[PDB]
Amino acid sequence: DMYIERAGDITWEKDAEVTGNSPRLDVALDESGDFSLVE
Amino acid sequence: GETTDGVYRVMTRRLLGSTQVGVGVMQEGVFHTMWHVTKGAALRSGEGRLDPYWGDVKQDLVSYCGPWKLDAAWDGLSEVQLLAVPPGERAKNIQTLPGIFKTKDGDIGAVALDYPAGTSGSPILDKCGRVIGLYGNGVVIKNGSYVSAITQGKRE
Ligand SMILES: O=C1CCN(c2ccccn2)CC1
Repeated sequence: DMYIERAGDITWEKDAEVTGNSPRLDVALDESGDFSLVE
Repeated sequence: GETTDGVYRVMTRRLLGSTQVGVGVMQEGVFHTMWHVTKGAALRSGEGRLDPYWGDVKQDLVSYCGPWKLDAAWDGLSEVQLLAVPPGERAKNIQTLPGIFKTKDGDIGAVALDYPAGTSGSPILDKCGRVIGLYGNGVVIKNGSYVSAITQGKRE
């Protein structure tokens, strides 16, 4: 039995930590909603 | 139940203790999450019940109480923020420049950030605070790192 609990407002934060790269990938999406890499 | 707009954890007491299985967004009286988080099951909010209204396994999305309301889109150029809500941890914003998933049916923004599985459904936002999609359906790339699509629904 699943339940929900509030965790916060949805707002942009000035000076949030900035990280992560920006890869460009060829991918395929199957009927079950799974992504896979195309090589 | 609580109907205030914002980000929510999705919990279950079926397993050991209270376990966070995902996250979602309440907007315009509709609860939005990824299909793999709830598998389309009903949800509780206090003493109230939220019933599924629309869902699609291939898009990996589900809405409760009404139709999908989120329609903002990544502009393809700017940094966005993941409003990560990890299990047992405070909601925290992380800013990043999305990458791209190129598919036979068009290109989708993607965020290269890894969190515990129960973080699925966390919203990705633009500079106006609009939700441009949900985090949690992605792929593991060559060097072993995780990249999530920015998954967005259609507002009819
Ligand atoms: O919300 C999440 C679900 C997907 N997940 C994964 C999946 C495979 C490898 C690494 N992280 C990140 C967290």
